[PDB]
Amino acid sequence: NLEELRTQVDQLNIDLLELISKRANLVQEREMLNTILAANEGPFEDSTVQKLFKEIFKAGLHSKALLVSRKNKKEDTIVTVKGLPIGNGEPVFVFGPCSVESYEQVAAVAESIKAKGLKLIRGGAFKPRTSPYDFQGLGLEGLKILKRVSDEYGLGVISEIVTPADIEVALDYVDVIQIGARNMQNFELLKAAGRVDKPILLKRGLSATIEEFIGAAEYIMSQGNGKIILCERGIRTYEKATRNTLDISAVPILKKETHLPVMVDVTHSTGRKDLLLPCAKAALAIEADGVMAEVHPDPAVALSDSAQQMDIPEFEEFWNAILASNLVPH
Amino acid sequence: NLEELRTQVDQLNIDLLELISKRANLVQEREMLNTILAANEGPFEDSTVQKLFKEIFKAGLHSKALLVSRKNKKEDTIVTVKGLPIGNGEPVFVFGPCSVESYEQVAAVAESIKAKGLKLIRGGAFKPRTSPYDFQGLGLEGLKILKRVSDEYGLGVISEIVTPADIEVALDYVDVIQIGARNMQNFELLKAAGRVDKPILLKRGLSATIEEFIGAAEYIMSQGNGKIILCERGIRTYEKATRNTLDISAVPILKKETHLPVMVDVTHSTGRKDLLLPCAKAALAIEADGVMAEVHPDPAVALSDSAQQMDIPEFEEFWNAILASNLVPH
Amino acid sequence: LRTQVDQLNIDLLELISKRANLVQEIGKIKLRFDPLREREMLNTILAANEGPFEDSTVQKLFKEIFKAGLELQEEDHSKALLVSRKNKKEDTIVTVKGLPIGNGEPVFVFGPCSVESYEQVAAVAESIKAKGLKLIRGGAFKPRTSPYDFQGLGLEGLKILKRVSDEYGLGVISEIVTPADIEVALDYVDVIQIGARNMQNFELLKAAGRVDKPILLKRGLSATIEEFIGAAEYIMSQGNGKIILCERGIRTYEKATRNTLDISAVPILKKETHLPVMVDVTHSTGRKDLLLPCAKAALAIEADGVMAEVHPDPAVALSDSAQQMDIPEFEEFWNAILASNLV
Amino acid sequence: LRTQVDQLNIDLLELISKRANLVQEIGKIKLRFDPLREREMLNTILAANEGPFEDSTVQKLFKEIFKAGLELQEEDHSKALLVSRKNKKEDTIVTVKGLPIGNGEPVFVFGPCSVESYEQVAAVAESIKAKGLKLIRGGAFKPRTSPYDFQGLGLEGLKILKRVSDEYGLGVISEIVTPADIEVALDYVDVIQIGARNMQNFELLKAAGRVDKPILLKRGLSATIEEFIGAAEYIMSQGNGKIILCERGIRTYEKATRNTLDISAVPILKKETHLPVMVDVTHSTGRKDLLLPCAKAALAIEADGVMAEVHPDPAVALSDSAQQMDIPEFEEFWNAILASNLV
Ligand SMILES: [Cl-]
Ligand SMILES: [Cl-]
Ligand SMILES: [Cl-]
Ligand SMILES: [Cl-]
Ligand SMILES: [Mn+2]
Ligand SMILES: [Mn+2]
Ligand SMILES: [Mn+2]
Ligand SMILES: [Mn+2]
Repeated sequence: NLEELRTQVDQLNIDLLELISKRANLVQEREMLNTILAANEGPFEDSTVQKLFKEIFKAGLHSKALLVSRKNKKEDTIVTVKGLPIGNGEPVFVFGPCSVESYEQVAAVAESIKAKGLKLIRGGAFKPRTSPYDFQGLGLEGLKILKRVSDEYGLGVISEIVTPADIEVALDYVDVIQIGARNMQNFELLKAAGRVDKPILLKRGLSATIEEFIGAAEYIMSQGNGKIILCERGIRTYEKATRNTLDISAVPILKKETHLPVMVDVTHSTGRKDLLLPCAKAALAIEADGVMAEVHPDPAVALSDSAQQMDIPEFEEFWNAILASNLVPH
Repeated sequence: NLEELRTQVDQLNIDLLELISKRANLVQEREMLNTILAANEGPFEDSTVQKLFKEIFKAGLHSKALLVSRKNKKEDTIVTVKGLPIGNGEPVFVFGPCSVESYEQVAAVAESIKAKGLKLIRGGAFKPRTSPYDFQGLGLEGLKILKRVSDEYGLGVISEIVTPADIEVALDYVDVIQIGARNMQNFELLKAAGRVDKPILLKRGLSATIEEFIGAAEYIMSQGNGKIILCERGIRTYEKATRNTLDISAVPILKKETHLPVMVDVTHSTGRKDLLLPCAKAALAIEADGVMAEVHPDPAVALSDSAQQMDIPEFEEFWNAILASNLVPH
Repeated sequence: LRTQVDQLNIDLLELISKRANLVQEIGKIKLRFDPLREREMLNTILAANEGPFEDSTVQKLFKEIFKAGLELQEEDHSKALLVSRKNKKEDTIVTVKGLPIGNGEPVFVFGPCSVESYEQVAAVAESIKAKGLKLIRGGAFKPRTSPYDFQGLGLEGLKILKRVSDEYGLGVISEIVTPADIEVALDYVDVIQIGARNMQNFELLKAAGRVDKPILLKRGLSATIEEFIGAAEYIMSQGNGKIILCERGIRTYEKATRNTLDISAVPILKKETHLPVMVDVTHSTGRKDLLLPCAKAALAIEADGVMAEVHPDPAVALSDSAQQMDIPEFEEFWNAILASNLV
Repeated sequence: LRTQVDQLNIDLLELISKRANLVQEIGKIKLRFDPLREREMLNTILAANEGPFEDSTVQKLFKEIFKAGLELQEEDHSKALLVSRKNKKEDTIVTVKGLPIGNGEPVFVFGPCSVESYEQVAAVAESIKAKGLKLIRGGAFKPRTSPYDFQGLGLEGLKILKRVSDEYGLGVISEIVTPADIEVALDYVDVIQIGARNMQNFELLKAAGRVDKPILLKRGLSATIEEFIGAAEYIMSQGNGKIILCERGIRTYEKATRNTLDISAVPILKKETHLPVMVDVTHSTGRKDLLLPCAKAALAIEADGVMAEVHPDPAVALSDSAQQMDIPEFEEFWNAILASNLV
């Protein structure tokens, strides 16, 4: 009577549905587990019985959603910079040197960005370096150079700010404040950025989890500033063929969990000039809101990322390949 | 006389170019370093002087190229399976269940693959599991099921082989032998796969470097079998939002270093059904030679990857989105 | 209401238990997995669903109920692994040529990375025997990143090892790389080593599980503790419980070392399993200057043993040239171990 | 030909050295970086190139020659970091309230994860003083993943710490999270802690480098040894050499622990630098059952100290509830440390 045994199992399956549903209604903390385990006469072990009931209690399950989550705001956040609506559906491109070395250097790149009809430029005035003996950046002087270039060539400036006291100072010179990977968990810097009315480009930490990245964005938004652009720039792994491992999957995860725009930095992730174009194409196809890459008039003598930055002729070929890819409406 | 000091530096720069070039010609092992360091009267430290000369000797610099490298064979390797030239420029798609559970299960998926005009199907007869108490696969019986399906629906079969003794046996049932991530460094298995005339789909190890992946492919090709398809399937990292981190940059690196086709497995990398489509689009745009994803008629009851496999209606929507993306000529 | 909810909880336990018993009876009256029967039960359950839960929630609860029943099967030890202290609380002692491993007194395994010749292995064996040690390691089959690097002498390497061991009274630990070589190895080795790269070569694990020979299982390059334990369970589920676990570093971003020695794995494994745990200080660090400190940490954290490489002339070694200690270095290392009072 | 090639090598050294001296004179006769002058020198060099090397190879050689010259600058210590044994061979001893740290006798730092009240910190201080210990840790500023988790009492937390320490005669170690708080902290702490998440907050490091106060620098979540040393150099290059390095585990794929304790970092750091090195066994493992074994490994590998968390009632702690030892657990832990003969 194997069919009769199965019949009874089926009947018990229905009985459990009834008991669970009847109970679920009425129930609408570890006191129950103690009593349940006291009545356990087998065949399961207490740990298993406990695990089953916890799952049943969990089933029984507001406005405690993070400000950066789609659960809080379903509509996409659009951050407009120098007329460009970052996050609207049309990708933006941010090119420029790794470090601001001189007015002439930055102007040369700006001229090449302007000629392509582009509107944004990046440049580091403050450079976080592994060693204190490497070029630390020009500081405030570099921001003044960027402002001059912005005024002359009509480009919106994105530049990294490294300490809370410099946030206020930066407001007069930049269009977007960048918080670098090494400072993604510099919480006081995040809070300072959250207290000003200026867009923030928040880079993912060297080894930050998605949850930590989201938390960091929340530090900023909880202070009042919701103009946050998230930037994937690779994560630290064992792989030596690349400087970092571009985590392309972060884009759709962030686009689904948050309402913030998401960019991809293809230079700092791969650390390889031969991977910029392929990685940019992947970023565009996966629907990133923008791509960032470094360009320098004479990379061989650059004070940072000498091998990773495209020179002007290389930037031209890269751009021409982007236009020919049909991945962009430009 | 600062200009005169610079003039002399410039003159010495030219003198060094002459000495280095004259020497380079004549020189066409650590004996030299000993003599050089003995004559060091400052200002540099021996370690620095040593480092400079090593770089100079290195400059002074065949057919020792790996069989899998473009240095050996510049032309792309094309692997034809059931009429499809994998590696020719047009991407291929490989769908199918994680495990072969029954003929009916596999046939249902095969019917859905055939209806879309596709020609390949994957299915695991041998399943490497973390625990010995999880479903290990049907074994040879599963291969016979796949062969039946291949004959009936006209699809080329890709299936994993887990031990050297099964390679010969597999030849009668599969069109492509798959070597799984956990066996990428099962060297005797690799050698066995290299001794047969059958395409091999080699998956990147859980934490394998690009160099190791290439080395593994070389184990196979050195035995005589050059019909190797490389497959990126994510690497192990600290990130918990995904099962693995899809290393999309591996595709262009492998396409540049080797002449072997390169596929991307979007299911085992992300481990998330909501990331399959976005990741597939990135793979196509970065010019992967193909994409692999899992489909099962009833994923909730699957004996492996229950949450990661698309059901038949979900497969239809995925495919329709791929067709609408304009990333494929299909 | 609480009073009534407590009654419903007891009724659920009785019904879950009764159902579980009935399903176990079906197992006897008869693959262990049956997806068709599971879908059949779900269809009936979901068709009878009248809320408050959605069909998706109901399905998840029941799948958990069904999943739980699998552990009742006598052949399934998922809830109390054979290698776990839940199965056997007492420490497993693995005896090799009279030497107990896992009894509380640490053992030391020294020897060359690769077997290169009789003379080479014999010189190391002599230095081991002089210290009163009883084990020797040596690779006859060498897993290499590139197929053009030295792969080992193979069977001839095992023969050299046996000859040297038989003369110097030492127990041999050597790596076997494929299932077919397990039977042959039985006549040449005292402990079969399964390398890091083969930790998830499941057919090899099963084959090692079918013989009565001590096995030294090395942790995979990036294996989790759970996976390492699972691999050991593949061996033991076949019948062979003579398993020694070996921590040998894990792959990380750090470039100062070859791998990152995960010292914490020792106490985790000694609490969770009853199997002895050793530490390989050569393959973890890949640095001669870290051998002694890491060996002391291993001993202090209560490892059951330490493994390290020694070669008469590391300069000419066909593997790990810079990592292996020469004979004088081995003497200094050992004297420090003796003076540490950790043994 | 070898005879003539050996002559050319000596001529190169003399010319490289003469050139280097001349370029250093230019530095005195005068930013340290000058990309325009570098391009100007390269243009002249490349224009004169007549083979055999291509312009790209020539450029690389010269860039290396120019790069080398940077280390001659008196302010550049890239070739012999101030924190390295190449700079100073002797061990740096950091004294805190009479207690030398780094002299050969290990120190122990216990205390709660977060400062919650006077009573809470005082109870822990009492248990520390009873053991004859002289240091206490406590977080007033708590770096948290989420802004909605307890951020610490701030200044009031530092005040509580000072009050308790002044009464129980203990030296205070507490985390400072932003450059502006460094000056204020001087009146409340004995050792300024820079947390893992701030290891590359360079402006904070520079500010800690400008004061005369011991600094406890924690290794970044995924920092390489090179980066950790570089961070310490940011501090010391400003003038403050009273730096204690703290290994606290690194981020890996392993889920059995919070982080992977990188025990090998201790001997690497003690060889490479002259700075004392401590190990935080609570934040590395994140597990109460691994505290004692990891502490023993740290002591055996010659760490200069060990840090661990103690809280009077971990159940109500606003951070690391499951990781902190209660008072009875602290007693058992300490008795084992004493019995180990490692101290
Ligand atoms: Cl840097
Ligand atoms: Cl699995
Ligand atoms: Cl190797
Ligand atoms: Cl936290
Ligand atoms: Mn850069
Ligand atoms: Mn699967
Ligand atoms: Mn070795
Ligand atoms: Mn804590």
